[PDB]
Amino acid sequence: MVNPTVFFDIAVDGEPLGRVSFELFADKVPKTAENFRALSTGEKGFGYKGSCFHRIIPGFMCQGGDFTRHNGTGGKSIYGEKFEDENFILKHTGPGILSMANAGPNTNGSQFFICTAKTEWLDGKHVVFGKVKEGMNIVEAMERFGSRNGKTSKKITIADCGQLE
Ligand SMILES: NC(=O)C1CCCCC1
Repeated sequence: MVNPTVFFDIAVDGEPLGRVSFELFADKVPKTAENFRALSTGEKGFGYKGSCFHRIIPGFMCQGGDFTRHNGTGGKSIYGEKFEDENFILKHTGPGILSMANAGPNTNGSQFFICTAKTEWLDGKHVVFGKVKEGMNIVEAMERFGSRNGKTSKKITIADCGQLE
């Protein structure tokens, strides 16, 4: 029926900041949207709750989802360690776009990023699968703890997450 909505409750050094919610585009990328949905509810017995945004670059993006190595080298999908690029129907049009991190063709896992600018050079290379719905102000707040090389000045965590609606 209706595209799912998920939330993240963000904290900064363990202090609550606020909530970001996302629309996931199951109508266009059902397999990639499902992966992110189920990681967010934790229903397969693993997922995003307690993980961090390990790399944040102001004027670029906030990246997270590495719940096995905590640093951009780990993570796994609900389909296996890696899965294929589903399609590239949606493009990186500006701030708020949710897209899959990868290390080569057909290597999607659990890592994702939230754009904070237009990143058109990733079109056709990273699968876009959602967008921030509410709390873009919380994303901009998070983004101020990043740096040019992406190291964060305070620890940015998903204190809680799950499905709304
Ligand atoms: N190689 C990657 O997955 C990165 C692409 C640029 C945005 C952060 C994820």
